[PDB]
Amino acid sequence: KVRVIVDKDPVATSFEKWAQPGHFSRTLAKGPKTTTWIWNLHADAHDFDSQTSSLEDISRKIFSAHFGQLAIIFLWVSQAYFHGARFSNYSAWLLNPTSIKPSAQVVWPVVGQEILNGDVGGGFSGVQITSGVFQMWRASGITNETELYWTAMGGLMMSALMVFAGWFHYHKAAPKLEWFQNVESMMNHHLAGLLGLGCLSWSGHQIHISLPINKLLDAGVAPQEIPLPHELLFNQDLMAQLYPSFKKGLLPFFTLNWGEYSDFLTFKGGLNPITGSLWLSDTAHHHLALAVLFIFAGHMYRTNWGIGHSMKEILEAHKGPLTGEGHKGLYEILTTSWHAQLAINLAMMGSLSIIVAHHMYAMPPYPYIAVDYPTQLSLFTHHMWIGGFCVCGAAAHGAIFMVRDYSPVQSYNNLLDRVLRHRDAIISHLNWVCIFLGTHSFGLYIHNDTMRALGRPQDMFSDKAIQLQPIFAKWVQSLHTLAPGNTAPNSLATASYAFGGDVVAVNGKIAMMPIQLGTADFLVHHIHAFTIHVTVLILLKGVLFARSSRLIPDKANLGFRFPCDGPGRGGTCQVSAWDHIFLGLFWMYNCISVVIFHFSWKMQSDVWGTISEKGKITHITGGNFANSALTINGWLRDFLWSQASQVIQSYGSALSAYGIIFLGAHFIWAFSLMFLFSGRGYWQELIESVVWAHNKLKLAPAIQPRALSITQGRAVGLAHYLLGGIGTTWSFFLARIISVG
Amino acid sequence: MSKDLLKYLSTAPVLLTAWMSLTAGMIIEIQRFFPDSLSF
Amino acid sequence: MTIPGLNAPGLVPATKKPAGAKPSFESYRDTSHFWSSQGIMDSVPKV
Amino acid sequence: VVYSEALPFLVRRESLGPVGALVGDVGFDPLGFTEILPLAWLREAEIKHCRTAMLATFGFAFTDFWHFPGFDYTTLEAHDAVIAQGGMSQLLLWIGLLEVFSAISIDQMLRGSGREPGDYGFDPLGFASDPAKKADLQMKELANGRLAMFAFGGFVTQSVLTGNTFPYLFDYQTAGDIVAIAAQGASP
Amino acid sequence: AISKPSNAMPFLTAPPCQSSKLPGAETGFDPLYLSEFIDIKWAREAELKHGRICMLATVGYIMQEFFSLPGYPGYTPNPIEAVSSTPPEALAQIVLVLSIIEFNSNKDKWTMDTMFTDPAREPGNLGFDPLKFGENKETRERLAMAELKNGRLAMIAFSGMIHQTFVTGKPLFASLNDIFSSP
Amino acid sequence: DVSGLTPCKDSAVFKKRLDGSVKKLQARLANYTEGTPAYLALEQQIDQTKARFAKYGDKGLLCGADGLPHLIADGRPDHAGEFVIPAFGFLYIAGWIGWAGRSYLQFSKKTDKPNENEIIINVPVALGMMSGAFLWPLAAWKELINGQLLVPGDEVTVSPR
Ligand code: CLA
Ligand code: CLA
Ligand code: CLA
Ligand code: CLA
Ligand SMILES: CC1=C(C#C/C(C)=C/C=C/C(C)=C/C=C/C=C(C)/C=C/C=C(C)/C=C/[C@@]23O[C@]2(C)C[C@@H](O)CC3(C)C)C(C)(C)C[C@H](O)C1
Ligand SMILES: CC1=C(C#C/C(C)=C/C=C/C(C)=C/C=C/C=C(C)/C=C/C=C(C)/C=C/[C@@]23O[C@]2(C)C[C@@H](O)CC3(C)C)C(C)(C)C[C@H](O)C1
Ligand code: SF4
Repeated sequence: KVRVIVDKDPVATSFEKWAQPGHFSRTLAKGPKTTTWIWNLHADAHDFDSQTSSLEDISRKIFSAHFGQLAIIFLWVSQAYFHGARFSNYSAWLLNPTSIKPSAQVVWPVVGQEILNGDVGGGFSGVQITSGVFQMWRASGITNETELYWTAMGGLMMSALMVFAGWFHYHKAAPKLEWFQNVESMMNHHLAGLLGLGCLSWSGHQIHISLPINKLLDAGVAPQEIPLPHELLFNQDLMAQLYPSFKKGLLPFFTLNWGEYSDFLTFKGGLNPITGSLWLSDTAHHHLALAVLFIFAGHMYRTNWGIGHSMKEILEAHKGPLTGEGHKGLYEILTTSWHAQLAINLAMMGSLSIIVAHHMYAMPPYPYIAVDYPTQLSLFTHHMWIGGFCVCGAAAHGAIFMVRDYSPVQSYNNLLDRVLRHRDAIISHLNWVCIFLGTHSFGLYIHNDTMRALGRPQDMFSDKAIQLQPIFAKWVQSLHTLAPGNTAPNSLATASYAFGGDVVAVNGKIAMMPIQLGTADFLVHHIHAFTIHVTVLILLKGVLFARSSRLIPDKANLGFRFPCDGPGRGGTCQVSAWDHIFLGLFWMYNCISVVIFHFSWKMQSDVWGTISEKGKITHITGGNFANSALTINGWLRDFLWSQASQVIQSYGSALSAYGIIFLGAHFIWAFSLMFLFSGRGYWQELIESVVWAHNKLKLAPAIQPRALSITQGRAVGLAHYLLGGIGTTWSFFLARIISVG
Repeated sequence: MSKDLLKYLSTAPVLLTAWMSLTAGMIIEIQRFFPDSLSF
Repeated sequence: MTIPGLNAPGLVPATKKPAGAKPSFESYRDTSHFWSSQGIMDSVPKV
Repeated sequence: VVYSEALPFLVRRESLGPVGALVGDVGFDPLGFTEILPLAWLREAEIKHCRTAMLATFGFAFTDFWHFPGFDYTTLEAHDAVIAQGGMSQLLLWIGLLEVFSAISIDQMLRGSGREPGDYGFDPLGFASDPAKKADLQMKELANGRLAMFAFGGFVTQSVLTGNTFPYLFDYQTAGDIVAIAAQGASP
Repeated sequence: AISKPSNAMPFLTAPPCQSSKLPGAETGFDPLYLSEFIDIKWAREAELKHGRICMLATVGYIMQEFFSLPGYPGYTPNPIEAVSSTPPEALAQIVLVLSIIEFNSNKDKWTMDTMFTDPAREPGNLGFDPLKFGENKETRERLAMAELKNGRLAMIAFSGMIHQTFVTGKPLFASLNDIFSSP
Repeated sequence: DVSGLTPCKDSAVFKKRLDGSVKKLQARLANYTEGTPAYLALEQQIDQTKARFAKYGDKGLLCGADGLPHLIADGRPDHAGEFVIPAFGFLYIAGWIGWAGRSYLQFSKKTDKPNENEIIINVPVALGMMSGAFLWPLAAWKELINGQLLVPGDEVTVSPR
C-alpha cells in the first residue's frame, strides 16, 4: 500500500560534526595535508551519493535540503515584501504609476554612495528597481504598506517553519525509501494538491480581492478610499454593485448556468487599455480553468485503492519495432536514481523559464509593466539566463546518471541501450547540422558585411536586394491575427498584439505593438537555432560518451569529472562529461547573449517608444534594426557602440553604479581567461618558488599550498567568465534602459 | 555554546568572515567620523 | 531636574477621562504601529 | 493506560514525562508541543512569560493611576513617549544584559549542567527556603502567572477597545445597570 | 541542581577563575567564561593595569574641573574639550613617558607567551612598592582585594564621568549641580 | 608651488568645481519639499560637500590645471602627509599582521596536530599573538639577531637546479 513509514530519531543534534569540517567524506574526514583538501571540502559538500551508499539516507538528506532551500526562498520573498513596505515609494507609484520610477532600495551616506539614491519621483530618493514587484503587488491588490509589512512577517514565519521542518525531517522523523519511492501518489498530490489547489486558491483570491480593487483603481478611486479586502470578501452587495453576476450567488455555479458569471470570468483577450496589461478577469478564468485541469489530471495514478494507472505498465506497454523493448526499465531507473530525475526536472524547469520569458513580454500580465521598459527587459533576460543554466544542469546530471547509476542488466535493449548503440550516428549527424546551420546563418551576415564594405548593397541579403522572408512565421502571425473571429469565436481579441492588431499605448509610451519579421529576423532566428544546436551537440555528446568512447574504452572507471587520461593517444584532454558541460556552458552563454541582444534591439527599434496624439510613432532607436541588423558591423555600431553611451556617460549620476559594475564585470571576464588558458603545472612551480621564499623565513604553512586542480581551474575560469559576461550585459542593459526609457 | 560550537566558530572561514566584518566596520566608521581624507 | 521625592512629588496622580463611548475600530487601527502605514513608518529604530 | 488529567479523553502523550515531574502537570497538551520542543526549554519559557506577564499587568494597572513627575503620559502612549524620551532604550539595555546571562543559563541547562527549568536561585527574603513549601510555591507561582497572562491580555485589549482608564469597561457597563431585570431595548 | 555553581551566580556553573588562587577568586563572576579562553594571569594583569589607570583618571577628571596648573595653556573645565585645547606636545610627552615606563617594566614580557614564563611573576606585581606595604603579609590580602575592587569601581566611574560629560557638555560637578538643582 | 601646480585654496578651477557641484545638488533639490527626509539628507550632503572642499583648501593640497588635488610623492616634508605618514602607518599595520601570522604559525607547528590547527584556529592564543605583535619591529630584530628568523637555506626544499 501507499503508506507513511518513517524512522524516529535517526540522527542526533550536535555541533561535533560542525567542528569536524570534512566529516561527510571518508577521505576528507582525515584532515588537511594540502590546500586541495580545502577546495574538495566544498566541491564534495552536496555529493550525498559519494558520501553514503544508502539511497534512503541520500533521499532524506535531499528532502531536508529542499526544506532549507524553501526557507531561503521564503526569506527572499520576505525581503522583497519588507523592502517594499519600508524602504520604497510604493504608495506614490500606486497613485501615479506612469511617471513614478519604482524604487525599493536605499543606500546610506558613507563614502559618497548617497548619489545612488537618485530622483525616482514621489518625493523619494533611492535606487530604481527593475524586478516588477510593484506591478505584481498592484495586480495582487496590495494598496497599503501595512499589508506588505504583514506579509513579510508571514514570510519570515514560513521561513522559520521551513527551517524547523528541515531539522525535524532529518533529526527526529526521517522517512524511508519505501515512502520516497511512492511516485504515483507524489504525482497525484502534486497535480491535484499542489498545482490544482494552488490555482484554485489564487483564482479565488483574484475573484474576491484583485478584480474589485483593480477595477476601482482603473476607474479612478484613490487607494485611500478603496474598500479593504476583508470588507470586499464578504460584502456581497458591493461585489454585486461592481460585478452584477455576484448577486446570483453560487447557485449558478452548482447548477450548470456558468454563463451567469460572464462579467468577472471572461475570454476577452488582448490587453486592458487602461493598464496596458492582461485582463484580470481573464487571468481569474485562466487560473480557475487550470485548477480544474490539474485536479482532473491528478486522479490518474494508482494508490491504496484499486483505481489508477501504473507508470511501470504505461512505460512497458510502449515498445516499437525500431525500439526493441521500448521504455522497459525507465520506471525503475527513475525510481532508483535521483540524478535522472534531477536531469529531467532541470531540463523542463529551464525550458519553462525560457517560455516564461517569451510569454511575459508579448502578453504583459501585470498592470503598467509594459510601459515599465526596464522591468520587461530585466525579467526577459533574467529568465532566459536561468533557463540556459537549468538546461546545462540537466545535461550535467544526465551525464552523472550515465556514469554512476547506469547498468546494462537493467537497461538492456531498451531506449537507453539503443541510443548508446548509435550515439556515433547521432553526434555525427548533429555535427553536420551544426556546420550547415552555422555556415549558412553566419555566412549570410559575413556576406552582408563583405558586400557593404565592397559598396554593393544590391548584392546584400537585405529586404531590398536578396530577400529571405520568414514566410512561415508571417503565415502563423496572420493566422493568429485572424484567430479571434474564425478559430476562436468567443475570443474578443488576439492573444498577443505582437502578431497583429492595434497599437496598445498607455499615456505616451507604447505597451505592445505588432512585431514585424523580415530578413534580419530570419537571419537572427537561424543564428539562434545554430547556437542551440551546437550547445545540444556538446551536451548530448558529453552525456552519451560519459561511459566510454573510441578514445577511452573505460571512461566510466575514471569517474564523472576527472582531469584527463594523460597525454597519451595524442592527448585525452577534457574527455570527461564534466568537461563537456564546462564547454557547453560557454555555448549556452553565447546563445542566451545573442538572444537577449536580439530582444533588446528589436524591442527598442520596433516596439518600445512613444506615440503622440495624432499617432506619430517614434521608437527608441528609430527602427534601425531592419536595416542595420543585417551586418555584424551594424550589430557592433548601432547596438553595442550606440547603446553603450548611457552606460559610459553614467559617471556622476545615479547610474554610476551601473558604470562601475560594467567595468568590474569586464575585469572579471578578463580575469577568467587566466584560469581558462593557463595550467596547473606552471602555477604549482610558481607556488614552489613562493614556498621557498616562505620556508626561508620559517613560515611555510603546515597545510602545504598547491595550485588548484585541473578541473577546479576549469571551473573557476568558467565561473569568472560567466559572471563577467553576465554582469557586463546586466549593467549595460539596466543603464541603457533606465536612461532612455 | 558547547566546546564543539566554540570550535566551529573558531574554524577558519567563520573567523575570516568575523574578522573581516570587524575590519570593514572599523574602516567604514572611520570614514563616517573622518570623511574625505585624501591627505594626512 | 525633578528628582522624584527630593524636589518634587513622588508618585503623581494620572490624568483620566470619566468614562466614554467605544472608540471606532478605524480610530486606533489607523494609528496602530502594525496595521497603519504611518504607524509602520514610525515603528522603526532611532539614533 | 494513563489519561491526561485535564483532558480525560486523550491519552497522556509521552514527551510530557513522568506524571508529575513538573509542578502543574495536569497533562494539558492537546497539540503536543513537547514532541517538537524540549520540556525544559518550554518550561523556562513558561516561567519567563509568567513573571513578565505578572509585572506587566501590575505595571499597567499602576500606571493607570500613578506616574512619576517626569512622565506625564497615559499608559497606552507611554511606550511611544518614553521611546522618544529614551527610557525604553535603558530598559532594553539592562533587560538585555540580564537576558544574555539568562540565555547562557538556558544553554547550560539544556546541555546538562543540572539547573532546573526556571531556577535562577533568586530567593533573598528566604521564601520557599524550606523544601516542604518549595513545590507548593512553585505551583502558586505558575498558577498566578498563567492567570496574569490572560489578565494582561484583557487589560491591554479592553483598554484600547473602550478608552477607559482602570476597569477597562464600557461606559454602559460602568454607568448603567449590569444587573437589570426590566426588559431591555436595542442598545445597552 | 548545579554541582559546582558560580558563587556570584548560583544559576551558572563554576568558571575556571572561581577555582583559582587569585585575589577575589572567591566570587566566580564570569557569565561569558572569558577566563577559560583568556589566561587568568594575563587577564588579572590587565585588570589591575586598567583599574590603576582609571583610578588615577577619575581623580584627575574630578579635580581638573576645579583646579588648574597656574597659567597652563588651553585649560577648560570640560576635560574632553581641554584635551584638544591643551598643547599636543604635553600629551605627546606624557604618552612617551608612559611608553618608556611600560617598555622598561615589561621588558621581553609584552605577550601572553612571553610574560609569566617565570613562575615567580605574579599578576600586577611589577615590583612597585617603595613604602613596602607588602612586607606586612597580614594586610596583603586586604590591600590586594582593595586594589582590585577600587580599580573596578574606578573603571566604571571614569566611564560614568566621560559619558556624562559627553551627554551634558559641561564638566562633572557642574552637570551634577544641574541635576540636583531647582525644578 | 611645485610641478606648476597651485594651492587648491587659491585655485579658480577648484572654486568652480565646488560651485558646480553645489549648483548640481541645489538643482536636484527642487523635487523634494521643505522638511522631508530627502530634503534634510540633501542638505546634509551639500554641507558635507562644502566641508570637504574647505578641508582640501585648508590642508594645503596642490591643484592642477584640471582643478583637482594632486599629491606630491617625492619625499619633501611639506607634503609628508600625502604619502610618508600614511606609508609609515600602513607599514606598521602590515608588519603587525605578518608578525601575528608568523608567530601563530611558529606556535602551531609545534602543536600535536598542526594540520588541524591551521584550519581550526586556537583563538585564545591567536588573540595573544595578535596583541603581542604590536611590538613586532623589536621582536623581529631580536629574532634576526638570535638567528631564528631566516632559516638557513641549506634547510629549505629546492628543485633540482
Ligand atoms: C478556494 C477558493 C475560494 C474561496 C476560499 C472562496 C470563498 C468564498 N466565495 Mg467563492 N468562488 C471561487 C473560489 C473561492 N471562493 C471561485 C473559483 C469562483 C468562481 C466560480 C467563486 C465564485 C463566487 C461567487 C460568485 C460568490 C462567492 C462567494 C464566496 C464566499 C462563500 C461563503 C461560503 O460558502 O461559506 C462556507 C461556509 C461554511 C463551510 C461553514 C462554516 C462557516 C464559518 C464558521 C464562518 C466563518 C466566518 C469568518 C471567519 C468571520 C467573518 C466575520 C465578518 C463580520 C467579517 C466566500 C468569501 C460569495 C460571496 O460572498 O461573494 C462576495 C459569492 O457570492 N464565490
Ligand atoms: C535543481 C538544481 C540542482 C541541484 C539540486 C544540483 C545538485 C548537484 N549538482 Mg549541480 N548543477 C545545476 C543545478 C543543480 N545541481 C546547474 C544549473 C548546473 C549547470 C551549471 C549544475 C552543474 C553541475 C555540475 C557540472 C556538477 C554538479 C554537481 C552537483 C552535485 C554537487 C554540487 C555541490 O556540492 O556543490 C556545492 C556548492 C558549491 C561548490 C558552490 C558553487 C558556487 C558557484 C560555482 C558560484 C556562485 C556565484 C554566485 C551566485 C555569485 C557571486 C557574486 C560575486 C560578486 C561574489 C549535486 C548533486 C556535481 C556532481 O554531481 O559531481 C558528481 C558536478 O560535478 N552540478
Ligand atoms: C568566433 C569564434 C568561433 C568560431 C568561428 C567557432 C567555430 C566553430 N565552433 Mg566554436 N567555440 C568557440 C568560438 C568559436 N567557434 C569558443 C570560444 C569555444 C570555447 C568554449 C568553442 C568551443 C566549441 C566546441 C566545443 C564546439 C564548437 C563548434 C564549432 C564549429 C561549429 C560549426 C560551424 O558553424 O562551423 C562553420 C564555420 C563557421 C561558422 C565559421 C565561419 C564560416 C564562413 C562561411 C567562412 C568561410 C570561409 C572560406 C570558405 C574559407 C577561407 C577562405 C580562404 C582563406 C581560403 C565551428 C568549427 C562545435 C562543432 O564541432 O560543430 C560541429 C563544437 O562541438 N566550438
Ligand atoms: C601568515 C601570513 C603571511 C605571511 C607572513 C606572508 C609572507 C609573505 N608572503 Mg604571503 N601569503 C599568505 C600569507 C602570508 N604571507 C597567504 C594566505 C597567501 C595565499 C593568498 C599568500 C600568498 C603569497 C604569494 C603568492 C606571495 C606571497 C609573498 C610573500 C612575501 C612578501 C610579502 C607580501 O607581499 O605578502 C603578500 C600578501 C598577500 C598576497 C596576501 C596575504 C593574505 C592575508 C592578508 C594575510 C594572512 C594573515 C593570516 C590570516 C594571519 C593568521 C594569524 C592569526 C590566527 C593570529 C612574504 C614571505 C610573495 C613572495 O614570495 O615574495 C618574496 C609572493 O609572491 N604570499
Ligand atoms: C524578572 C524577569 C525579567 C524581567 C523583567 C522586566 C520586564 C522588568 C522591568 C523593569 C522595569 C520596568 C523597571 C523600571 C525602572 C525605572 C527606573 C529606574 C527609572 C528611572 C528614571 C530616571 C532616572 C529619570 C526619569 C526622569 O523623569 C525624571 C525623574 C526627570 C525628568 O526631567 C526626565 C527623566 C527622564 C530624566 C526577564 C529578565 C525578562 C526574564 C526573567 O526570567 C524574569
Ligand atoms: C562587582 C564589583 C564591584 C562593582 C561595581 C559597581 C558599583 C559597578 C557599577 C556599574 C555601573 C554603574 C554601570 C553603568 C552602566 C551604564 C550604562 C552602560 C549607561 C548607558 C547609557 C546610555 C546608552 C544612554 C543613552 C541616552 O542618553 C542618550 C545618549 C540620549 C538620550 O536621548 C537617550 C538615552 C537616555 C538612552 C566593586 C565593588 C567595585 C569591586 C568588586 O570586587 C567587584
Ligand atoms: S594539460 Fe591537462 S588535459 Fe592536457 S594532457 Fe595535461 S592534464 Fe591532460
